Amino acid sequence: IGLPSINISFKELATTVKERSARGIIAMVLKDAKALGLNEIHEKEDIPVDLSAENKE
Amino acid sequence: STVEIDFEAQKSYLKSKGVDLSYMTLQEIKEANTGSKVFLKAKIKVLDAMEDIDLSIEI
Amino acid sequence: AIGLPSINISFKELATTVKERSARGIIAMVLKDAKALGLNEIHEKEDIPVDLSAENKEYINLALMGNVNTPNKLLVYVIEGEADIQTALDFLETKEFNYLCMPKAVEADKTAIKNWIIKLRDIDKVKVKAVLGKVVGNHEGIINFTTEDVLVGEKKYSVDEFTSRVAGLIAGTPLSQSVTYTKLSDVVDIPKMTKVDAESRVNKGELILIKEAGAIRIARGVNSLTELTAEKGEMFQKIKIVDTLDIIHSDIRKVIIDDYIGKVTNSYDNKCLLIVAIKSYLEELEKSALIESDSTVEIDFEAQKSYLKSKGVDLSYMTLQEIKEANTGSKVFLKAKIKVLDAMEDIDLSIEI
Amino acid sequence: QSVTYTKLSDVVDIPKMTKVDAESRVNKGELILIKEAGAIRIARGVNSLTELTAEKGEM
Amino acid sequence: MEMWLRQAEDRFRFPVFPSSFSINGKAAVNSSSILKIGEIATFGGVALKSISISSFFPNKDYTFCDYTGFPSPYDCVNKIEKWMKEGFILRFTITETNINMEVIIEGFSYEERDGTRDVYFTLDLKEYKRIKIPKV
Amino acid sequence: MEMWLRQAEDRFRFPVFPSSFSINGKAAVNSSSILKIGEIATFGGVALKSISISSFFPNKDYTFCDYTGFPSPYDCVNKIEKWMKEGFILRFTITETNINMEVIIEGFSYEERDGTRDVYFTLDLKEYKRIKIPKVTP
Amino acid sequence: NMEARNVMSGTWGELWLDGNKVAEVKKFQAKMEFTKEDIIIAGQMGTDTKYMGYKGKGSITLYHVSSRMHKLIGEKIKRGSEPRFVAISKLNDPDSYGAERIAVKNIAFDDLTLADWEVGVKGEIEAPFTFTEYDFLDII
Amino acid sequence: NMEARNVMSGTWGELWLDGNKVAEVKKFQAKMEFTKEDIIIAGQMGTDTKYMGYKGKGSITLYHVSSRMHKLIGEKIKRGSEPRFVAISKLNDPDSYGAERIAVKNIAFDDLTLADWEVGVKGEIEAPFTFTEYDFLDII
Amino acid sequence: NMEARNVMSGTWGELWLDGNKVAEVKKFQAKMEFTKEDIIIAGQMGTDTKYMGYKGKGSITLYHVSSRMHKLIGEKIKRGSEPRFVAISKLNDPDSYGAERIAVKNIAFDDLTLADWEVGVKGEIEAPFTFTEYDFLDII
Repeated sequence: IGLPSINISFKELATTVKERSARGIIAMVLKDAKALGLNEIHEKEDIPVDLSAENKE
Repeated sequence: STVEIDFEAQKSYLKSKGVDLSYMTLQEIKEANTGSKVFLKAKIKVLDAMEDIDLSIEI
Repeated sequence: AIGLPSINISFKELATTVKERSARGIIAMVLKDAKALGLNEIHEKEDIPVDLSAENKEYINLALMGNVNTPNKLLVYVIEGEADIQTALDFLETKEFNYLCMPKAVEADKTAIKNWIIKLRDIDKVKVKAVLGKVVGNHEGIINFTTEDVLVGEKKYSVDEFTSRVAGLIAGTPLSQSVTYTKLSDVVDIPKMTKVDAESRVNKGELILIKEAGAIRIARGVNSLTELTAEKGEMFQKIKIVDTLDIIHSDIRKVIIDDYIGKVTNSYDNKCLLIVAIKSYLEELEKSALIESDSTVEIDFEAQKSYLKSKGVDLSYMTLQEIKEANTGSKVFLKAKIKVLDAMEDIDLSIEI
Repeated sequence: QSVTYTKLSDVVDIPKMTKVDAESRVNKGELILIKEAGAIRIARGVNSLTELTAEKGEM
Repeated sequence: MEMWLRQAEDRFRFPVFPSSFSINGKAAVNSSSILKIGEIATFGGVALKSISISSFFPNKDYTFCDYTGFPSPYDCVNKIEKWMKEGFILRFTITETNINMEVIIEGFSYEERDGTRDVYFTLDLKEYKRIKIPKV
Repeated sequence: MEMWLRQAEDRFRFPVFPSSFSINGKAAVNSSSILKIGEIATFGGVALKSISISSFFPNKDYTFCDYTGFPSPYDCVNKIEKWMKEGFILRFTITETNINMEVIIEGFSYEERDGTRDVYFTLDLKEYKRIKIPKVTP
Repeated sequence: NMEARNVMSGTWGELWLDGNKVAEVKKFQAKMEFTKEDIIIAGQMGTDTKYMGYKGKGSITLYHVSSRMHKLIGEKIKRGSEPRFVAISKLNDPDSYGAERIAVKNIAFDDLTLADWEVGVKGEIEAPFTFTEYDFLDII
Repeated sequence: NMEARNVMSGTWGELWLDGNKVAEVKKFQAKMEFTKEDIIIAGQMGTDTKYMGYKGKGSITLYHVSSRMHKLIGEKIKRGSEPRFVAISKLNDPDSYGAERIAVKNIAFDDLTLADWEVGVKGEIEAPFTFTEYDFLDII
Repeated sequence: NMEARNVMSGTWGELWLDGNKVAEVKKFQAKMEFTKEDIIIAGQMGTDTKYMGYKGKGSITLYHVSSRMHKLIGEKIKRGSEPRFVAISKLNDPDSYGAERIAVKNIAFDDLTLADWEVGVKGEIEAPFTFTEYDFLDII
């Protein structure tokens, strides 16, 4: 707990991602040297950095 | 907010006093004599004032 | 003592311009003298301290002149020649102002001021600016004025001496305008420079005086920033945009501190009250030509979700209304959208036959 | 209400202090005076408790 | 839209925009009567446009005012009355329309009629054309 | 505000302030024409202002009266009628405004129309101007 | 201090019309109305009034047991004369403080009912009027 | 917070008229009305207002136990003067937070009732008025 | 598909007036009215319309527990200033889909009630107004 924080930030406009769905689960089987086992991907930005570029695409 | 008889503390006290707690109904334990002691418990909630604010502005 | 009835007459100068009422227009000047040795607040010409050197008097008079409005106030910090600039800077950190100028400054003094401005603006989140002569700052908080000789009346002023006039000029113009093509009636002539020279200087992020359309005026209102990233676009190179952003920041901070910090419990209803107040201020700015017509203020949903996740609350069971209205413990998250207007400075004509 | 950010009109000056030092002092459990928003005001309304147990908590 | 009256660099902007405005234009037509055919007509020239404005000068900062910083009601009255007295040639413009022309003031009437100290006025303007004298 | 009519040191103040007041001003614009161009106009000087006032003279002390001590209705009528008859030059002023000028009376009408014995009136005033007299050169 | 018994009951009223007692009276009204003019002054927010004049209005209601109104009016209206009447009303509740007797003078009636009957309904007469002045004989 | 006990009951009202307590009062009203002027600007869709002036209105209702109003007015209206009155109203409910005392000044009445009775009906008086100014003595 | 439970009950409303919660509120109205002009064309039978402008109207009703409106207005109307207010109304029925929160801005009240009481009747206050703009904070 520090001093009271009152920060106003200015940033550029960001793109709007598409809305989510309450139904529909997809399972993909991939083959890569590292990052083995099950993985959970809720948002598009979050992909393991270890994976290959083709798997990411 | 709630106020209520403390069952667990009364049960522990009765056990400490050495009474036979087996074959006793929950109502029997709740209303059992406990000398000059009273066990109670409660629950409340309190708020805090504004002290930190974040305002992100897109230009 | 009660005396005979009388008529009392006093004489004053007629100034057409009217002093600006906003918090902007407060100029801070640092001048080294061996006599005064203190701080003074100058609201008009008649309250300039006596026994101050005529040279510093001429600098103060240059600063007191404005473009369309006169500066709201002046802060003059008198420093001994042996005394360090760091003491003046440390004293000035507490006070509030818009622009800082130093008519007499060595390269070491200039770099100290530049570093101080960078540190205050980026780390401590204090919005201040400086006008300096021949300083490559590469920052939105530094205004780089590079014109060697300015001849007014019968005397010649150096590049550093005219920064007081420049600061008064910037602090005297309204935010609906821009300083570009503002003409100075006082200046008589300036050293000759070719058009390609002026263009190259402007591309480097310098504020210069040029002769155009039968008058002497400034070329363009740009600051020192030259290298642009994704975070800082081309809009941060303009003086007017940065000034508007700083005004918005200061006003919203004043409202929040005056009316809500420590006086109001942190519940959803009070958050709605605060949102209404901020939207009211933004609409006040919309009625003036400062920003665009449609603006929005809202609760930041993602920030609240992240805070609740960090605290460890189970977000899967609750619904969106419960996420919005959940208790946060003395913290508020908001977001807003604005668009800032710019002055017109170019004309594109498409002529048909 | 809380005493956070309440300004003292009678106080005219205090010794110079930096932001980092003030933050560390507040983290150590002190109530201090500070210069902010063109006045002198209480930085924060915390007491001297610094060691938190499982049942005590930050509140 | 905004309304301006300007005399060289001296400019005045009306604080409350009126409820309506209308421009009047006419042309002259000369008629003759010829035996056993009837009436005939020919074009004779166009007349000067006229425009009339009704509004009030507020005594306080209202929500519906165009801007902030306007002078007192009687300051506005004095300025416009001086312009009418000397017969200055002024420029009258309404933004976002085709109305931008040189005019001269024909009439000015003002009144107070309630407890607010606002001044209601009516201003009559007429288009101005300069005559060209040829030389050789 | 207050309304005053003064002749030299003889001052009169109206007991009841009217419901409204208005100043009328005009400028003379000469009209001509030019062949194949149409109508043209020139400036021909400013005209004298005018104002008209409507109120009543109370026959008793009212709560809305400006002050106490005013004369009877027909005393006020007689005073104003005498001033209009002799063609005096007067000074007319409304306080807290810009109306302060010399006038001459053009019309005065009064009437009674109810059971209160109050006298309602209408007064028409016209602005007065003086021309400077030439001086022989030294 | 006020008691419930001091409220005057209308069953104890009485009416005299042109000097003859009217035993079939049902109700009696008489009221004076004042006319006002609004006063508005430039520069002041408040609005005031002054009195201009007054007028009198009222009405009577009777059980229909005879042709009293026709005999009272007769041909006076038809012949072009202008008939006027005097009415005296008394209200004397035994439980009240005292009696209240008023004389209403210079009465001009508004209409005349010749016939108004319906099967299964008992008959009544209504007679509005206007007047100019009044006198008080007993004050409670 | 609000309790149902805090709502003021009108039985706890009191009225003074011209300095004398009126024990037979039934209801009392007093209200200020504001005059507005519509503002319409060419090129703008919305409509705004500005205040022009104000006026005061109200009324009193009493049980008929005496001739209070006739004594109060008397011959003042007939002779041609301009009578004005001052009224004071109080509302002091024991279960509410406090009292409320207001002085209503410069009162002019609208009419005067001489007789209004009917067989089998208890009598009442209604008296509307207008006023110009007011003062608050006790606030809540 | 609609359920009976989804209809909002008015007992769950809340009002803020100038930043203060009003616990004695009884009802709240706010409506925007559009002005139309009829378009008629020679040779065609049908009649059409175009919009001209809009105006805002509303009202509030309160239980009489204190003198809130007088303190809110004060002498601002009498002194000739032009006071304006902001109101926020919330409607949150637990059985509905969600909440509905609106901010009503630039409010000008129409009158002020000083006293309105009657023996045997509980007190209430009614306050109509006009406004110019609004914002939506929560949409259901």
